[PDB]
Amino acid sequence: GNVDLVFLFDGSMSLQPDEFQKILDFMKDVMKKLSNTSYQFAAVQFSTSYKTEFDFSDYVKRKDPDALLKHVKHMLLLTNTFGAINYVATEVFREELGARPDATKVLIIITDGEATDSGNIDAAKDIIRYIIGIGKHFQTKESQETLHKFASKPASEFVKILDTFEKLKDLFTELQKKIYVIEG
Ligand SMILES: CCOc1ccccc1Sc1ccc(-c2ccnc(N3CCN(C(C)=O)CC3)c2)cc1[N+](=O)[O-]
Repeated sequence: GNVDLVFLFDGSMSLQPDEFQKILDFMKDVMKKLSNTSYQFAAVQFSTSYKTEFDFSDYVKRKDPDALLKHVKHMLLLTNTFGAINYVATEVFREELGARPDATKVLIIITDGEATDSGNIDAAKDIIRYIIGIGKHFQTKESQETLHKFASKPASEFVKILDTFEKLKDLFTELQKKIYVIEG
């Protein structure tokens, strides 16, 4: 069937210009590889607040990944992960914004630090959630574990820990090995 995938990327002040850019290039490569398929995308940047850089309707009309993420401004603030997810589940996955009712909802969270807010993400339970933690802020095992509550289970499947942003390329190569033409 169809798949509606949302990219929820970290825009905190911790992120260096080049690192932020590498997070955007990664998203584009994923989109480019899965173009002309039954996939539709939307990207949301989060820091203290949130902003939908482009929604499903925008993707359908434009398609070009580079153009959809050309006017992104690095927020350089905090990391309110909880509120961001909630925002995605109640303000992004909507028919008014090109979301398809039949589509399988997917969310790919990309962050470089522990959340600075608290709460719960119950509003997104019905969403398949992946999370990538990057950088030295996830040096200890305890810091990495804090991301488990945002991703689906098991953690070994929905939680990826990258020690450097350069490893995003390794992730993209590992991700492609899972691409298949399946009809039945
Ligand atoms: C290759 C393993 O990579 C990771 C491991 C843990 C956390 C994040 C990542 S990156 C990661 C992992 C998976 C996906 C991805 C892309 C398209 N579809 C799916 N599924 C959702 C719908 N499912 C259905 C149809 O039931 C099948 C799988 C997933 C994208 C990323 N990413 O872009 O970033």
